[PDB]
Amino acid sequence: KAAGDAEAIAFDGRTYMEYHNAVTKSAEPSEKALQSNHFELSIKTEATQGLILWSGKGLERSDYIALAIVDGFVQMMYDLGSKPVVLRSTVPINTNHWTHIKAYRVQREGSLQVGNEAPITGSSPLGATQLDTDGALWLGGMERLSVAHKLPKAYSTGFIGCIRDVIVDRQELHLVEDALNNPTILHC
Ligand SMILES: [Ca+2]
Repeated sequence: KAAGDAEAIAFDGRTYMEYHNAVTKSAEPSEKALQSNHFELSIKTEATQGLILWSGKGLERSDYIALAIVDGFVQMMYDLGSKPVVLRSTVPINTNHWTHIKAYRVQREGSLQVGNEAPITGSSPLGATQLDTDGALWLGGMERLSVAHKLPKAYSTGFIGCIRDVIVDRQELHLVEDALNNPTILHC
């Protein structure tokens, strides 16, 4: 919890924070064509289903990369415009112990490592290599859930648990201060 070194934020199932890719070298409107994505974070949970993170514009047509707990295991999913790929971890996540997650994508190639497992790798189908996004990022849940009807129920399920030390594209997130949607703040 935010009361001893690492500030850990609690998520109650309705909690979700919006952030914007506000840190650089990791104008006006338009979009971004990202070659890569890098996510690192630690979570603590008893949940067997839940959306951890969603990066993308959040429209039905939009590209996305997301982390979710699906049937007790963290998985990464992304669709860059040539259909999605899923990378599924082998580490039970719902132990209620702080667990590290490292997930990244370079063009079509993805990697997911929970704890000390051998990284799970895979690639989205040949074609698109860039994630077209406005830079929006949601943690613990999502505003626009309709863009989850095409996915496992976990993606429409708010995360219940705690999160700390979130690093997005080489920048440590200030979970409380960086949040843009005035969420209800609770510590772990
Ligand atoms: Ca794309």
